[PDB]
Amino acid sequence: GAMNSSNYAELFNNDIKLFVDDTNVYRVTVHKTFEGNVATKAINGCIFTLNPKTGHLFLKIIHTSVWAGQKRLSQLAKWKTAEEVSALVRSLPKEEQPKQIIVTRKAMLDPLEVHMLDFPNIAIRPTELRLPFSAAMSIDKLSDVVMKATEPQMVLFNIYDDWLDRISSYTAFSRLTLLLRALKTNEESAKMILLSDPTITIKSYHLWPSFTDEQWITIESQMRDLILTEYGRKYNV
Amino acid sequence: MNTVPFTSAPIEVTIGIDQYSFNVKENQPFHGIKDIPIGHVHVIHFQHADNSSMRYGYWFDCRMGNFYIQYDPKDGLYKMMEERDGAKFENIVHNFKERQMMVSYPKIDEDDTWYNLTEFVQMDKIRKIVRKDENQFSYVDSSMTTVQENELSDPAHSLNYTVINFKSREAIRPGHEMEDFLDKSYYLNTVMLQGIFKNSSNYFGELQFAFLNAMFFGNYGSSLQWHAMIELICSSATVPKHMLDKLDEILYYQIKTLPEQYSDILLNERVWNICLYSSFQKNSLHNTEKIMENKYPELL
Ligand SMILES: COC(=O)CCn1ccc(=O)[nH]c1=O
Ligand SMILES: COC(=O)CCn1ccc(=O)[nH]c1=O
Ligand SMILES: COC(=O)CCn1ccc(=O)[nH]c1=O
Repeated sequence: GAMNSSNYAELFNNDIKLFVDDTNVYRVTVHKTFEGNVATKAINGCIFTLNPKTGHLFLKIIHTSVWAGQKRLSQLAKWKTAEEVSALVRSLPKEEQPKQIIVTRKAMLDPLEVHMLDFPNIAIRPTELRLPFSAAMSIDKLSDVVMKATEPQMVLFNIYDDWLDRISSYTAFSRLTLLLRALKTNEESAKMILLSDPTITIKSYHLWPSFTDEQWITIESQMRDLILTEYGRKYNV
Repeated sequence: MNTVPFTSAPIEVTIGIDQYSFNVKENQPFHGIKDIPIGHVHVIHFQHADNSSMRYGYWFDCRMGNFYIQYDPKDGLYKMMEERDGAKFENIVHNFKERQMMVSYPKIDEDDTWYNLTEFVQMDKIRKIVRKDENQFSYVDSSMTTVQENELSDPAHSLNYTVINFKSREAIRPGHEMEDFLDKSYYLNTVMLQGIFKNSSNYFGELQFAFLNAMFFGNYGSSLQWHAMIELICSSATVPKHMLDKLDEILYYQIKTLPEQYSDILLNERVWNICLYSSFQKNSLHNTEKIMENKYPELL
């Protein structure tokens, strides 16, 4: 069934599993035409697929050519997502394949279920948590690879870096989800927090600043601090 | 005009014959139903006065044999049996007919309701849905489950309706997932009509039989099947024109006949709103949409 705060530990047990977020698959800019009408121009997208135990993120890049000549793109995007997830699962051996796929938006349930009919033993589940995987394109190296793609492409990066050398998956998912959640509420502030210190380097090979344990505690506090404020600034509290 | 003689009426019971019904008192001198129109299937059904639980009944066709109803006190129900002595049958019927111990199938001459509800229903197909091969008639009741229901528990007492499942490999061609799920024309025309039912008359016959079992017995699995067969047509972009026009007629008379007080349980809001207002065929069912809007506007 649905995944919520009560079964918030199942994510880190030993059933190989991935989450699927489709919020960045079909992306457009809206603009005026010469005649004064409105049109859309698609830009590259990605499906944010995340192993929340290991942090592996399969950023299947959706090149704008996939929309060419198609109608009802917002509907197609959900079926394109399900097709690509199904293809991903099929490329793996059975033992390497996951046991559950959790979709972040309920509208993905039917497309994925239909694409996964060949896999009756893989549970397709919704969730009630408000998960911040739409903010994945606020991560500079992820946005860069999506925007540079000239063809369909798979960009698989472990979003936990080497964080699992020092902390548990539960904590790693908590750090990642708070980092992502902050970026969604106020991207500029969140990014300032993360880079305000020039001596801490997002190493070339990692998506996150090489913080020490103590520095991560400060960063996390600053991010929870941002989310708090924006909540007030939004509601005036 | 044929006859179903009754050996007696030892327990108080409401007896239905097709869309008609009448109350028989305990040990009343009731000995059957006469003037039954030849050419159609019929259903004779029962609701005991003391136990409104379990409506039950028998589908039959008087062209296929001489049938009588005898209360069995051990099993506690009105059974239908076949008389194999044609001389006994004529003698027993004539006897009861001369003493005026039978009710007359009370059809109005203008009234084509029963024909319209059973146009495509044949006994031979009923007997494949209700498997009891030693009888020429078929027993159904409120509690019998369908083969599809049993997959999600007595197989001999099941309704063997054709399994329809929109999220199944039968319904969805590999590589056409989105196309086949959002437009079920393949599943309707190739899998069901060409492959399984062979023609639209057999499809409509099962649809009509499912509705009648839902209406007369409150059989939940039958109601599921009726709605699934409607939804499969309405969710197909490509349906033969004669099929759409015939479905409109079929549903019109089903909706006309439904008791106004049973519409809350026999009609599925989602299916009907989808079929009438959202589906490919939302503009193809003019007669059904008009009677639904004037009779059950609350549902919509
Ligand atoms: C479906 O696979 C996954 O969710 C991640 C599997 N995995 C584990 C360890 C590793 O080094 N690389 C990798 O790809
Ligand atoms: C204090 O941080 C946490 O408790 C992480 C959990 N979390 C965070 C952000 C979010 O959108 N969803 C979520 O489940
Ligand atoms: C009046 O006698 C009986 O009713 C005997 C029982 N019975 C009833 C009807 C019939 O066709 N054959 C038969 O044997």
